[PDB]
Amino acid sequence: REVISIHIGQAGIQVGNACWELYCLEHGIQPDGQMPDAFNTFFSETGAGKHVPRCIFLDLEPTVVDEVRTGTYRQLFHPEQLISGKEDAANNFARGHYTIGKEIVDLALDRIRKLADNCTGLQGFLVFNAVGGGTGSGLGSLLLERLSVDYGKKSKLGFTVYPSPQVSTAVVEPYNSVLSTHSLLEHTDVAVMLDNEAIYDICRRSLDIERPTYTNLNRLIAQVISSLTASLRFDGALNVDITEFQTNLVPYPRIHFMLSSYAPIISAEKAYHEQLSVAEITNAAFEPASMMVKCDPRHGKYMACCLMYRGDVVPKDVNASVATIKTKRTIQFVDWCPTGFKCGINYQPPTVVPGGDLAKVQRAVCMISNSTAIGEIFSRLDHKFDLMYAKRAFVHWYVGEGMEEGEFSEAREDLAALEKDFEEVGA
Amino acid sequence: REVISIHIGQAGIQVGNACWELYCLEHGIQPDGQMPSDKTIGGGDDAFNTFFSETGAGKHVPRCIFLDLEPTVVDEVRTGTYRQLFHPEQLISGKEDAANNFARGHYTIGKEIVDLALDRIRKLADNCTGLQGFLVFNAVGGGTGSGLGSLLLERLSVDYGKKSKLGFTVYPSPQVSTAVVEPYNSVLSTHSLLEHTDVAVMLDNEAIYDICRRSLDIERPTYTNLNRLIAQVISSLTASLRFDGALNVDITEFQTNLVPYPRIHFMLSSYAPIISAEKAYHEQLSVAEITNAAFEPASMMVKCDPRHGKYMACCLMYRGDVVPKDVNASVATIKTKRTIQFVDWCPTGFKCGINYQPPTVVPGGDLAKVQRAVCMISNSTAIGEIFSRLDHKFDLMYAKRAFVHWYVGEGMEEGEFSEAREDLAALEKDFEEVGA
Amino acid sequence: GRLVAQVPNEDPERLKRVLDAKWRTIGVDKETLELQAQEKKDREQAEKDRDE
Amino acid sequence: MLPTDTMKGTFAPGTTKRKTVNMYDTQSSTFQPRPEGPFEAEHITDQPA
Amino acid sequence: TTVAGGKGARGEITRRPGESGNPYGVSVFVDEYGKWGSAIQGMPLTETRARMQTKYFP
Amino acid sequence: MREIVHIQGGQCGNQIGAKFWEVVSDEHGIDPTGTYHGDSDLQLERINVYFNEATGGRYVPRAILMDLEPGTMDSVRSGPYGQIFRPDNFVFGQTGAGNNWAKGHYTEGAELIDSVLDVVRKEAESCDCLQGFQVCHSLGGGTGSGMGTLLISKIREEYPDRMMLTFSVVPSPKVSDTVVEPYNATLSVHQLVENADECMVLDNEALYDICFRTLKLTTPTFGDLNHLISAVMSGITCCLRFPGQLNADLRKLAVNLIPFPRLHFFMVGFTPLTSRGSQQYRALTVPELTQQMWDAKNMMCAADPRHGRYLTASALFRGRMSTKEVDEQMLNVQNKNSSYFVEWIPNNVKSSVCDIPPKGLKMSATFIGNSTAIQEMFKRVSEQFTAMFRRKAFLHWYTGEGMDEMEFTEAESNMNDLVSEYQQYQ
Amino acid sequence: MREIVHIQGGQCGNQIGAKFWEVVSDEHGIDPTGTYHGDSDLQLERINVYFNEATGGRYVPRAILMDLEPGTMDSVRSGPYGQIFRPDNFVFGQTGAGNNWAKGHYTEGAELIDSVLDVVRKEAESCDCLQGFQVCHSLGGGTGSGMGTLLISKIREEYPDRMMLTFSVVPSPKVSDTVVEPYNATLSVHQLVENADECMVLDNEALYDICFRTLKLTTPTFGDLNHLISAVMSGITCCLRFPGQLNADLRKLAVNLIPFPRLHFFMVGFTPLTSRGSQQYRALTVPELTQQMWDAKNMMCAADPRHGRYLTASALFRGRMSTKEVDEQMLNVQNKNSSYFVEWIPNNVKSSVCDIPPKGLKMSATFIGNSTAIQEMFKRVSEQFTAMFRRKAFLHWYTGEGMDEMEFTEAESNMNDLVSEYQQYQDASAEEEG
Ligand SMILES: Nc1nc2c(ncn2[C@@H]2O[C@H](COP(=O)(O)OP(=O)(O)OP(=O)(O)O)[C@@H](O)[C@H]2O)c(=O)[nH]1
Ligand SMILES: Nc1nc2c(ncn2[C@@H]2O[C@H](COP(=O)(O)OP(=O)(O)OP(=O)(O)O)[C@@H](O)[C@H]2O)c(=O)[nH]1
Ligand SMILES: Nc1nc2c(ncn2[C@@H]2O[C@H](COP(=O)(O)OP(=O)(O)O)[C@@H](O)[C@H]2O)c(=O)[nH]1
Ligand SMILES: Nc1nc2c(ncn2[C@@H]2O[C@H](COP(=O)(O)OP(=O)(O)O)[C@@H](O)[C@H]2O)c(=O)[nH]1
Ligand SMILES: [Mg+2]
Ligand SMILES: [Mg+2]
Repeated sequence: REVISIHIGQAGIQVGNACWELYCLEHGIQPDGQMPDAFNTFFSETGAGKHVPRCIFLDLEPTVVDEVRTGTYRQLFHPEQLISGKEDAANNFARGHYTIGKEIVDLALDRIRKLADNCTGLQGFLVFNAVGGGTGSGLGSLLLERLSVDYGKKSKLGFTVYPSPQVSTAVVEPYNSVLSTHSLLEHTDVAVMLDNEAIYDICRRSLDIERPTYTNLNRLIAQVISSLTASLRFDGALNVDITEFQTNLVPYPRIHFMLSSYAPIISAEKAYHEQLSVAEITNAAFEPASMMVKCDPRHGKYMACCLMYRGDVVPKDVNASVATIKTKRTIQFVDWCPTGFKCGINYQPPTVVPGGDLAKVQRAVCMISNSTAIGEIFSRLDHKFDLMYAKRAFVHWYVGEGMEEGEFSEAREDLAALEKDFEEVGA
Repeated sequence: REVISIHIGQAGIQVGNACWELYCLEHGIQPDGQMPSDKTIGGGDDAFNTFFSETGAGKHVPRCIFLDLEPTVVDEVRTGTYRQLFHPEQLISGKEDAANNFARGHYTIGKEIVDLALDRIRKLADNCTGLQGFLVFNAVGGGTGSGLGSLLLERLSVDYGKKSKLGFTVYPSPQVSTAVVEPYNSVLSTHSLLEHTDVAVMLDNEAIYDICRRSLDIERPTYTNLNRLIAQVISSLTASLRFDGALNVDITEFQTNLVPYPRIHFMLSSYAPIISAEKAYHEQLSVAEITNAAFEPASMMVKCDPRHGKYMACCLMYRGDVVPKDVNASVATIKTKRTIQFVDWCPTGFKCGINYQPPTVVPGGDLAKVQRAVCMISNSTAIGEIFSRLDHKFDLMYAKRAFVHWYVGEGMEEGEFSEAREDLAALEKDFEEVGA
Repeated sequence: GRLVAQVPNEDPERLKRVLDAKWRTIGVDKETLELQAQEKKDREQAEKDRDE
Repeated sequence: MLPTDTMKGTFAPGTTKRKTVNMYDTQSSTFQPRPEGPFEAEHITDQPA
Repeated sequence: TTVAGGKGARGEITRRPGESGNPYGVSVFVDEYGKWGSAIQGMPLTETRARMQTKYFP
Repeated sequence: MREIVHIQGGQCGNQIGAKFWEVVSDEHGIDPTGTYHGDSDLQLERINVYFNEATGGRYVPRAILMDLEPGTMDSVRSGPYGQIFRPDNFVFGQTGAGNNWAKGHYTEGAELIDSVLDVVRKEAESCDCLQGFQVCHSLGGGTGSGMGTLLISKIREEYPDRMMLTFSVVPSPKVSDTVVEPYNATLSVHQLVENADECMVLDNEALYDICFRTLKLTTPTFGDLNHLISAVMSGITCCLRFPGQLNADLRKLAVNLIPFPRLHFFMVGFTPLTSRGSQQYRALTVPELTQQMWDAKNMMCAADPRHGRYLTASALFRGRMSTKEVDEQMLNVQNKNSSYFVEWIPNNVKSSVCDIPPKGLKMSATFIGNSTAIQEMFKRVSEQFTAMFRRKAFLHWYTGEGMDEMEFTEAESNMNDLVSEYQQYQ
Repeated sequence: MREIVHIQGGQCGNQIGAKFWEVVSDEHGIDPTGTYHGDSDLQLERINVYFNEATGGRYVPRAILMDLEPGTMDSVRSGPYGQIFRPDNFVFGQTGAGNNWAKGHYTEGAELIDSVLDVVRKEAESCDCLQGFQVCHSLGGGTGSGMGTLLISKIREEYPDRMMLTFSVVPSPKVSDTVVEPYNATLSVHQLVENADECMVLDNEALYDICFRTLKLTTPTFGDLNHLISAVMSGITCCLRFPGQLNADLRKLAVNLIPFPRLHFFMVGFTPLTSRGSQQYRALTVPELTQQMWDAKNMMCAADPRHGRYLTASALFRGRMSTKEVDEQMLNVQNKNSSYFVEWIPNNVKSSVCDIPPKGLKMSATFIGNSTAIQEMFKRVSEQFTAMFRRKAFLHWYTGEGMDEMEFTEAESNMNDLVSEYQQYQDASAEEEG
């Protein structure tokens, strides 16, 4: 029941830094690599009294990779895991896809094969990358293409990060987003959307942190991934595997873009006065103010909904809460899907980390849905891309790296076809 | 059984501050949130289910929200004695106030604060299971209470509708006041108050001042005593839901037995005995004299004279050592008295409610421990007199168009003033017609 | 469970904590909450100390 | 009368790794019945006693 | 003896495992748990918090 | 053997039934824990009518508790003899009617009557041979008047040939609790006249007067009135539960009190009723009981029989007595004030004797008299109804539930016809 | 002699089988470690129907377990009475269907059902007079519904004359766990209507309602529901294992309950089921057993028989009774409620008596109702199916593995003709022929 995670770019490996710290603290593995069988899906019993994470951290720039190498977890990671190039893609999809990407792609794929060889019950892959940059967008695209042609139907979960609409950190990022989504549409099995301003709002509102850094965002992402993979790791009353998500959450092969939500996100003090139970945190997992992508599901229809429960949770109260939600009319399900809910319960309560902001919570919910607000997200990105492409701005860089303007167009009509598909499905 | 109280406006916040202190003292909850360690579980507990929910371990959060546009009073609450009692997200606070302007708080500022209050109320009601009905506290003289209070009433009626909404407002006093533009606020709030509030009870400050000066012989009273008296009335009218009685009356009975017409819901209020710690010992308190004491205009909480009107309906609250025989005798003696006349329509014009728990006392207050008390809530046509009195002086200052430029600038027009004018005139005519 | 099974079907701790319905409805770890609160207070103390 | 009072049965560990080690290894933990152990009461020296 | 009528003072029927006044304790049957004001009748609340997972009920 | 099923509606119905079951359980000698601890074998031979043997001397009452609020059931289980009722028999609404005939007759009764009907059907088929049904409720409240009348309709349409008693408390103008008393009372009476087999009229004004003059009590709470009502209810059914020299069941009393099917409204009285201070200064003789039984001030209704004619009457006696004095006293009281009895019905008085008196007594009686003065209260209520309805006062709280103005007009017309025929037979 | 084999499929089937084997092991007096330590000789005479004697009073259950993921088998082993099951009877794969009927019916079932057939055939030939097969599984999951139905088809193809019971839980709308429940359920029913000898429809709606209303339990977990199902199965099998005044084997019930071969869907209930705080108030007599037996709220399907007619009925009785009282209660219930019984069959009710009650009781009852109101569930599932199937929803998970739309159309058509046949037999004219 092993799963290997690939981290592409700076953001991917920072998310991995949070995730692996959480994993090591959760299974009792010390940073040196020794415990003082649930660990089998992330760690491997190597030699005697040693565990090595099943992960490859790949980036084209050394700064962050050897910062990870020099940190506390020197011994935990095998030295051959942390792949590092010599020069950066420099926010250039074409550069990281044709120029520097080709050189480092072969080494990563051979390492992936060795991890897969040990993996006897490999459930699937799950990726981390940010499409705004060059390495996470350019090299990630080629890596997914060759990983798919190597395996074909193996599950590759996408925990990607699209640029946020109003706030962003670059100028050339719409081009990278479009040229990466053209392949993320057809090569990713399940994609989980993750926006930055939404997590900023979540931290400002719920965790009342007025000055949040990327560390809190990565910690929340790690909490989501842990609550998602606890069914693989720890036993519950009613667990679900990776194939469950594809089977019960993907109505059509071209529609895999999942909104993420988690509850309860609470501080230590506000945990004193809120009656923390199962029903109201399920209610809090459906409001747009507690979603990880700034989109309004009120504008769309739910094709399906998934629910992950952890802690002291029984089927009775989750069934009651699902019935209560189905009786509500604030959110509406699509007509062709009359049973758009799927529940899952795990015994293991969520863990806490020293220095973290989340309180010790005895029951938590991780929500993964599928609505059509992603449709307006795509069009909102497309309008900004088309504004830039009308004057042929920054195109000369990509043309110089080796690609031509035909890719830009074909990606534009690919997005247009996707918009039409999402509009037709919601009817 | 649950009831959640929303307090809108600075006056609403102070009234809620008195009410929740009285509630915590009445159920034995310490100001820090948890009941004392020496408490022993037994019969009589769990009564706080309709006001406090149990969270975490040993913590009771009130089923309430304070909402205001100016943060001074909310911050004083957040810093005062009951710091740990209220959930921080419950006390909604704005960034700028409406500044005695119905238009500003109804169209400019209230639009961005109404959504948060409704979002909190939705989850508060979802926590509840046997919600009886809402009740709102506000002062129509001010801006936040009147301006966006109408918006909250609008959206509460839209969201639920059939659930009860008790509107215990604070109208400006006829001769004494604190502001200038309060007639516009009162008229524009009343226009939206007719078709949304199921039952309304008038609260005037001058009447409570007279009650305190005359009966409680406090010659320098502040708002604290007025709020304490309002809280005592609220507790006396919610104790039937809370504690067991020989014959108890619910919040749903008020509409059935006091509202003869859908547009006529304006209830006068009285309370007795309002006695200090010195007069209480000397005079023997019995139901006859306290019932007779809830009938003179000098013991009413709104500056009006029911002698000029006709008692359409009456409701009687009893707490303490009350047996039905003597209350039946008292109501018979009232019915046979001719200094007050009942309307032709309601020959059985009384509804009595008896509860066992006597009213509680609060340290720092003025009333002493009493064996029995009566809370009076009746309906008459003197409300048609106070509304006409407010009519005359609203028209008087609207004739020359004073302060109107403020409302025009906020985004209103002159049409809404006229439609509120006509609605108030129609309500006046209905009040004089029903009494015929 | 569907994939893994570590805790048995009648764990005394699990059965005790699930049978007490109050714990399922509400449950806290007050000491740890106080520890987190003091950790937060120490972090703003250290931040303003660096500024000083 | 909690139902756990009448709960009878012998329990076994759930899923685990393959043993990969035999009992003949010195590092392999084994159950040694002897020495006899803490007998209770007096004159319980010999077994038919 | 006079019997108080109407509603208020939640009794042996309204009381449920999950509400805002009921104590801790392991209960298998609702009606057995529905009578704690008659069974306990005088223990301090701190003791009920102390005896966390224990029967101490009819 | 012959079985009686108890039905309670509303707050007043629940309290009256609680006191009634207390006194009945006392009569048959079962303890508040539900176990038999009597002495004589006579107490054990006729307990099937009101109790079902569960296990080891455990007997549960044959009653249904039904209303729309938790607190009444909580109080029923809080008081003494609250642990003898079977929890399954507490059929139970959740929202409340609250002094609204329409709410308890069309909206709230609709989804609750199915469970009440299921429970009463289960409990009726539990025993072999039903004798009749028994109902205690109010004509002024919401969940007692409307829901009770709808239950009456359903159970009459379900079990047509069985008997039925109705002990209904009617509001009095002197003691008025709610505002909507006439609106509920008129429609409840409209249903009752066309569906109920026979009705016993009760009101709190008469009971307060009785506890004032006769019992001489300072604080006559609802406990004393409920005690009087429970004593009357036990007295009516005494012959079925114990042997006697001349027995009389429900049907035997009904046939001797109802010459016309629409005249089934009786005014009731109980005897003896004397204060404890004056308890030793009196003798226990049949004339001393029949002088108080026929007294107008001893009756439990606000309708003076001296303003009308005793159309029929019935008396049920308890205790080892002489039938000679019973017959002589009835004949003498019939002959003396011959102006108060109707002309075309000779021998207006029906009598029955049981030899088992209630606990603490050796001589007791119960009066059920069909008089034509019972329409005085109907006129007194109809005049208030006409005064209020005449320009649609409080109407919106009834029309908005689906009701129409015709329900008021038809109810008024039928009540007027009832009082007209009652005055005609005078 | 008479032999019954138990087959468990999927997670739900495995848990139900665990509870059933626990209660049966308790009933027959064997300890959790597998040896006999009972008291009476009645516990030895008829244990061959469920156990094989190995060595020194060791009796191994005659069961075959099934799944596709190790968690269920490990949970079965680790629980109490987990050391009685033979490790060779754990025919098993380790990939997982994943809530997919097609995966458990064509891709994964095709290679594992051969090992299942080996195990079950070695078992079925390990006995002298096989009475019938007994299968418990789900219709919402993938490894229990699809692979279970394929095993049912294969067994019916190999052994045609033997009996076959199916305790199958069906999805219901008030509690819907997964999304593809109608797709699995429709095709599973399409298979059962042609392969299964008789079916007993279960669902968690009625189990939860029974626990909430009748038992009044605070927290009705799956343990209580599995216990109820296990008690139902034990009361079904009781006649074979213990002497009585009137015996009724599974074949006798099938021939007394099935008037036409496609009408083999039964609704079941158990009696008595009362709260511990309320067991003091109630009388304990045979009429109390029968009255709660016939109650609609005691039934274990979300289908009220009041909405239809009783075609036939059966009641299973345990404990020493008088046949007079049973017969008169049946006659009374059959004659009073005259409109709820079909007319072209007089004496719709079959009865039998056993002398041994279940643990903790002295008398009990089990009711089987072949009603025409069961097609309410089939319509209630078919509406969701035809709403979802209208625009090919989730279809690529089935057509992308070998299936075509024609299978879905055939399943829908078969379900529709089944409900139409039930409806016509409900309102069939009483006294005519053509
Ligand atoms: N959520 C989240 N997003 C991040 C984080 N770090 C970087 N990003 C996103 O990544 C985008 C730019 O890519 P980077 O991750 O900084 O680096 P890169 O993808 O390797 O691209 P290069 O700079 O060319 O190497 C920014 O627009 C951010 O939105 C992070 O820690 N958390
Ligand atoms: N009875 C009573 N009335 C009060 C109290 N405090 C304020 N008021 C009334 O409130 C009115 C003015 O409104 P404020 O309470 O000051 O504040 P507001 O209602 O939010 O209106 P703005 O100040 O314009 O935002 C005055 O005319 C008073 O009559 C109080 O403690 N008791
Ligand atoms: N005798 C008697 N009368 C009662 C009792 N409880 C209430 N009442 C009378 O019933 C009337 C109110 O009925 P109500 O409780 O509203 O009926 P409900 O709404 O159907 O429950 C009042 O006039 C009371 O005088 C009681 O216990 N005994
Ligand atoms: N009665 C009962 N139902 C169960 C149990 N376990 C699971 N279920 C139900 O079965 C459905 C899921 O079936 P699943 O376990 O996936 O079947 P499988 O894939 O064949 O193992 C859910 O709707 C549950 O409600 C159980 O132990 N008892
Ligand atoms: Mg970078
Ligand atoms: Mg203000």
